[PDB]
Amino acid sequence: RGSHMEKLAKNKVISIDAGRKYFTLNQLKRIVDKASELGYSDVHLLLGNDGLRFLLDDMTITANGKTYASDDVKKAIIEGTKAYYDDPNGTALTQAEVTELIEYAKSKDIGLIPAINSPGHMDAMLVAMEKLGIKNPQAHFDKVSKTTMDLKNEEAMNFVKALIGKYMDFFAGKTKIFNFGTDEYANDATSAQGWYYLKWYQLYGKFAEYANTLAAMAKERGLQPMAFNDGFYYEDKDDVQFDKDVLISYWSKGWWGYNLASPQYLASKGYKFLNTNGDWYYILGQKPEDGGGFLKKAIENTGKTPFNQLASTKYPEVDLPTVGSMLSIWADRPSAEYKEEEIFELMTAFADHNKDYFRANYNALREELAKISKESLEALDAAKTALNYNLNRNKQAELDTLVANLKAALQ
Ligand SMILES: CC(=O)N[C@H]1/C(=N/OC(=O)Nc2ccccc2)O[C@H](CO)[C@@H](O)[C@@H]1O
Repeated sequence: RGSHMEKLAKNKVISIDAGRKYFTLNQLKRIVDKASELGYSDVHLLLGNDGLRFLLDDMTITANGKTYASDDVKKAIIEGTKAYYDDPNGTALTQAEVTELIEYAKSKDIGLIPAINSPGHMDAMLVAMEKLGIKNPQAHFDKVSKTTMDLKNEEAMNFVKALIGKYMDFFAGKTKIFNFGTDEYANDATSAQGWYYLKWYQLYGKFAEYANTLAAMAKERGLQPMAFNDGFYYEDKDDVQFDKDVLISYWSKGWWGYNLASPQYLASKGYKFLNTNGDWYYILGQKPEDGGGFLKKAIENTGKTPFNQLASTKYPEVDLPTVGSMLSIWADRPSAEYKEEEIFELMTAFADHNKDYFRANYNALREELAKISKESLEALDAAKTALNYNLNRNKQAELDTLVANLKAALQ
């Protein structure tokens, strides 16, 4: 049970699935603002998750000894993403929009953590590849996957690695972490038994090297690699080795015949966790009747599930090292309406149940600071000096008073 300092140093992350579904820059700014207000440290933004919803200004890709022109890559990606879900609200964020988003979050002490999913959840990239002349990028098992790249297809792999590298190059120097996903390999084509299928066809070693290369690409570009736990040391076996520097976003140990590594086992291999507990999931539009991650359950679970409790473990009987925790908003059915206040209420309850971990609200202090002769310059200083930047969410009134004193002095 940490000191105030340890508690505040942990990441508090709100995750938004803008891979499946379009979110405007304004919508994401409002999320950033609300995250800042409630005391979160980061917004985790999925840009590639099924749909690919982010184009750089220059999308020229070099791979397979060949060159794929920027205009063609954009067109193919737009077609890929539209084939997955032609969202009426928009298709993809631009490079200027994400740059502005990052610079807005930074002004509020909020990090951005981008996620570009592969080799699963990459519907949009698969079709984009077909459009660029890359035949059969899809995994084939019980049927031809719509979500997952064939690991035997070197043409497709090289392209995707080049694509992901250009994304990484953009986020280099702008964000600390890059999440490359790897959750649910070929779920759609194996009845959600993808890992078993990879092991069956002796392609799991091939998955690992793919995962290890993305990890290496991230580190080389000065980005801390992150990935979902699913495909790491599946079934607690270690004949296939994984990069030990990946931050594991741990969400679940899986279900009958989806026998993921335990958090105990990954901690024994040296891993650090971002606690992305499935208990906190909310899928837009999910009703109580539907079961699963509906709003009332997620809200209840921010109460029942301790901040540090990794899925499948009881806290504190099992106490594993985490850098923080992440509450996740998903868009499984992307035509469900995004209701801002649902997300806000859920964000609020997670903060309200963990006040020791969340910062106080510094938006009014910032607003006041940017408003700035005699012994009245002496006063403005003594108020400036009395500012405390270390206050948690339990101490908002204390902060309000310090801000009130500084307002007084500036008048
Ligand atoms: C890492 C993660 O949360 N992956 C998927 C996800 N996986 O949740 C599962 O429980 N998936 C699952 C179901 C059956 C067998 C194996 C995995 O949940 C979110 C909400 O449904 C989806 O948006 C995600 O894409």
